[PDB]
Amino acid sequence: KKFPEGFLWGVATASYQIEGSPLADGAGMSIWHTFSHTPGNVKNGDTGDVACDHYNRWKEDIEIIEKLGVKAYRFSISWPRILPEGTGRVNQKGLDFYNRIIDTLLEKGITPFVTIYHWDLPFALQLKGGWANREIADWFAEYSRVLFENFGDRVKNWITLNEPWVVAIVGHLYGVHAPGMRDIYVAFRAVHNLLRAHARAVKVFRETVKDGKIGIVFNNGYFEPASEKEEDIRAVRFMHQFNNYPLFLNPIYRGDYPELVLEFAREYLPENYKDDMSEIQEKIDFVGLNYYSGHLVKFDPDAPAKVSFVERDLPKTAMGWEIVPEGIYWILKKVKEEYNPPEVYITENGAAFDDVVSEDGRVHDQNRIDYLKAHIGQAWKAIQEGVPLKGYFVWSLLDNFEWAEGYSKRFGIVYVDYSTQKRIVKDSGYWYSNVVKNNGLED
Ligand SMILES: OC[C@H]1ONC[C@@H](O)[C@@H]1O
Repeated sequence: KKFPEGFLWGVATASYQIEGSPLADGAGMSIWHTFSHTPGNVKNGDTGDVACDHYNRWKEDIEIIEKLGVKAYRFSISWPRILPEGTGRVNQKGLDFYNRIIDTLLEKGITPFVTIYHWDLPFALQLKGGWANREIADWFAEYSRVLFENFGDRVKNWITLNEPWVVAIVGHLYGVHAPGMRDIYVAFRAVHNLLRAHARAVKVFRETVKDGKIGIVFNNGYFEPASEKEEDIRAVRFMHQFNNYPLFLNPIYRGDYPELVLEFAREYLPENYKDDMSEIQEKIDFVGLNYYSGHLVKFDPDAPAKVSFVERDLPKTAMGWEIVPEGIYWILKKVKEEYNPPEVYITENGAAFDDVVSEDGRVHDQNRIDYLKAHIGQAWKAIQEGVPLKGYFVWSLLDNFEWAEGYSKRFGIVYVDYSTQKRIVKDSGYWYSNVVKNNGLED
C-alpha cells in the first residue's frame, strides 16, 4: 500500500506535554500550570513541571526524528513563553527557543507544522475570562500575528487551534481540563469565541505570510448506533455533529452551527451569535483530523444530552478506548462528503499501551504496531477513493504528560524513562521509520 508522491509522514507533540520548565526564561504561567498545581485535578498530582525535559533536550529529540527519517514534525508553541501576560510584551527568549527548533528542523529537511494553541493559555488571560471573553479574538489575533511575523519566513504550515471541542467542553463544561469550569453557558461561549479567534488569526495570516497555508485541528470519534432504532441513529447524528468536525466546520463552510447542535444548545449560545458568522467563514487551507477510537451510542432519555455510551468488548487501549480502525476511513470520507475541504491531514493517530522495557533493552509494542498499521491502511483506502489526504501524524513522538491522566498513559513511539530522561525507540518507532522510508505499508 503505497502513498502519493510527496505524502507527509509526521510525528506530533504539544508544548506543555513535553517541554517542562514552564517558568523558565521569563515565561508567564499557563492555565495548565495552575490547574495541575491544584490538588485533585491530575492523576497522582502529576504536573508539566519537568515532563520530557524537551525544553533542554530538544536537539536530541529532533535528532531522533531525523534518524527515523520522519518528514514532518507537528509541535505547538506555548503562548505564555512568547507573551508572558498574554498580550503586550514579547519575550525574546521564548522566540529563541522555538527559532532554534525551527532552524534545526529545516537544516535536517523536516517540515515544521506549528500548532498555535494547544491548550496552554496564559494564566493572565484566564484572569480576564479566557475563552469566555469575546476579547480573546483580539488577544489571539495579536499572539498569532507575533508568531507569523517572527516565524512565518520559515514555517509555512500553521494550525490555529488543537481540538477546540475539548478546550470548550472538557475545559469549561466537564471541568476535567484547565481552566476546570462546569458551566454550559460558558462552554458554548467558549466554542463561539474559539471560532471567532480562529478566524481573526486566519485573516491576519493572509496579511502576514503571503506564501503559507493555515488550518485547524479537530478531535473525532467514530460513532455507531446501539440498534437499528430511529432514535439511536439520531443519537449518532447528534454525536457526530457535536463531538466531531461539524461543530466547527459548519460555521466555517456554511455560516451556522449544525442543526442538532442548535436543537440542544441554542439557549447557551450568545444571543446575537449569527452576527459573527460571516467573519467565521474566513477561508482555510486545510482541515486536520485527529482520530483515536469508536463508540457505541444509544439514545438515553436520562442522559444530559439524551445520549449514553454503551460498552463493547472490542480490543481497547490503556485509555479504555475501543480500537476501531475503520473509523479513520469513515471520518475521512465523511469530511469530503460534507465540506469537501481542499486538503486534509490526519494530524494525530496513536495509542496508549502499558509499555515495558524488556530485559533485551527494547520495547516490544506489537499492540501499537498493529494499531498504527491498521489505521494507516484505512487512511490509504480513503486516498484511493479520492480524499485529498496530504499527510499523517503519529501521536506522539514521545511518551508525555497525558493531561488529567498525567504520565500514566504512554502514547509515544519513543519511550521516555522519566527517572533518567532516557529515550528508547520502541518497536513501533522502528516500524514507522520503515513505512516512512517506503512511503507506505509492505502488506
Ligand atoms: O489523548 C491523546 C491526545 O489527544 N489530542 C490532544 C493531545 O494533547 C492528547 O495527548
